[PDB]
Amino acid sequence: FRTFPGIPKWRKTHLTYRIVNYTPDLPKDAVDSAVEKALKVWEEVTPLTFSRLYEGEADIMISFAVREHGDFYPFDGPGNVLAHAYAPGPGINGDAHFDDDEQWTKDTTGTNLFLVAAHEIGHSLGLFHSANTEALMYPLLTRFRLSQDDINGIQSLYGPPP
Ligand SMILES: [Ca+2]
Ligand SMILES: [Ca+2]
Ligand SMILES: [Ca+2]
Ligand SMILES: [Zn+2]
Ligand SMILES: [Zn+2]
Repeated sequence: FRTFPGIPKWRKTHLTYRIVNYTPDLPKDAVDSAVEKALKVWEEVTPLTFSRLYEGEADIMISFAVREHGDFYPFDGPGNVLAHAYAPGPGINGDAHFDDDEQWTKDTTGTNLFLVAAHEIGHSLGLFHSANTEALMYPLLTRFRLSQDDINGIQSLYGPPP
């Protein structure tokens, strides 16, 4: 596993998230479900806990965007970059943006929202890319399981569950 330079990590255990907008590709409940599941992946193996906001600034602001979207890193159309997320910290830090030029799906027929959200939330929590090909944090459904490498890395930052 890898962390970010200077090892930025959240200094508190309870983090908020907010789903700022919704893709046309999926029912809203499928977006909410995929996000909740993605957060749970990491909650299960650390002392981190999460709660959702519907107004104000949550630590992890989640949104869908296309091309230029209010930051220095425009998305690139279909394929290639699927989403991006910022390392822990204030403001834009922690936030996760999903390219709506992808076709987000609940299954594997398009780009699976849950898998990509789980990987991006890893970044939001302070893990950079792993060298292990089976890790969620490697740049790349019934068989999904967080790898030990991912657990080792997230626990290196936040410890194991109490
Ligand atoms: Ca933030
Ligand atoms: Ca793209
Ligand atoms: Ca789309
Ligand atoms: Zn962005
Ligand atoms: Zn990544």
